[PDB]
Amino acid sequence: MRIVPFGAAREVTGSAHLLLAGGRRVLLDCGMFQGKEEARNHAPFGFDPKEVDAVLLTHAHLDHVGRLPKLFREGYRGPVYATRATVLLMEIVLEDALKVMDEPFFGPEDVEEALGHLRPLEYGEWLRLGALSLAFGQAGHLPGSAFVVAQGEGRTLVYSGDLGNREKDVLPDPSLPPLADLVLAEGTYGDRPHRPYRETVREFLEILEKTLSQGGKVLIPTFAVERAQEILYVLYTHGHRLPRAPIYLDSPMAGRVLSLYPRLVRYFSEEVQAHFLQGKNPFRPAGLEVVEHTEASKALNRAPGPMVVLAGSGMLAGGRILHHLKHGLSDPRNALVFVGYQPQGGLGAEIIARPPAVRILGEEVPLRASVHTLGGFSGHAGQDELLDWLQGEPRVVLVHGEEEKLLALGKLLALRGQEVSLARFGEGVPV
RNA sequence: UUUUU
Ligand SMILES: [Zn+2]
Ligand SMILES: [Zn+2]
Repeated sequence: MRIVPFGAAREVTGSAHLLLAGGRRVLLDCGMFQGKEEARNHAPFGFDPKEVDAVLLTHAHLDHVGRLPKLFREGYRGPVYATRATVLLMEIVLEDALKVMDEPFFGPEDVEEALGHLRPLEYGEWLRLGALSLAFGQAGHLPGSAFVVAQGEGRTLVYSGDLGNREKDVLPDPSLPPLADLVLAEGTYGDRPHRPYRETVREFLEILEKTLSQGGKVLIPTFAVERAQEILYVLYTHGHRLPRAPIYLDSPMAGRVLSLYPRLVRYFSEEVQAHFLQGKNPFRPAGLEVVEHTEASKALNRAPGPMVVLAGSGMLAGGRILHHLKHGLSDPRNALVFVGYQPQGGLGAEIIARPPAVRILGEEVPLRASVHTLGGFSGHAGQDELLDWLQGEPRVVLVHGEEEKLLALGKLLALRGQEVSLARFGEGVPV
């Protein structure tokens, strides 16, 4: 049995790993590259898509399913297994990819063709290919997210996919993986733990209470797939102690995802399922408004607070959020709250450096608004959680992380008496 | 830590 990394090697985007065992070739994920590597989505896979027997997708995020349609575009016609939630979410993520894609590398037909081969596979259901046995494990990173357990030829492999931050409340706790001969694991936060969640929430509530009281605007850059909805959940469960204010989910995509959530009730934590059982959607706080078009979106830039605005891009790389920052950063009564990681080198990092004035949309703008960074909202297991999940595993191969981050985790794993390496692109690893 | 008017 062997596993060949074909993305997310010494980097975070591009997840796709070819499992060679049981007499078959199974591709684990097939995400796109994002950021500076984006052009690479136009380059070849490094393997023959027509020679793939099946595909399993851990979760709906673009860096795990973005290249799936290129796979079909290039001949693949086999099944693609994923949980119903991933299937449902993927549809939304793929349609959006088409629209907002600079230089596309697949077309609408490649997408309908890809979605056409999706077959449901839920946690605790074994898939059988030749002498290979595959199952999904609970990852707690997104609704329907999972890690993969592959057993064949007398050996056991586990592919973590992306693990969640078990401290948060929306998703259920990640399951522990089975004891394996090899674990291909992510290490996004290999260098450090996250600030405790409960502590992050209180600080979050304090910032909102303070800002909305003085009639200011609370600007929140958010990702449309789970982050935004998680914020609303907090607003619903604790907003009772906040001054009255409209909450604008200024993201059509986050809107579509929100609408889908009630259909995915069983994929959330017991806490969230219990709310739904009482007929109460915990993702819809009082004052929730979903902004569909540009006109109303821009109108918010000139309308006074108090208000809470949720918008993308979550990493400030374009989107309505920029327009809100352009017109709201100059007012000291407002507040910019980051609830997700900002890649060093980008606009977020600059803002956080607190310079006298940052440049947005081709223009310098004074930075008077207060700024906060709540990494505690992260959707990835922090180093400490990564260490707990990996506990007792003889061998670990690290992917999905910046080289330094992966090294930091590796150092600790090696010191713990566990064999570890940083996966290399195309370099098969025996299981 | 991944699309977005
Ligand atoms: Zn993810
Ligand atoms: Zn990922």
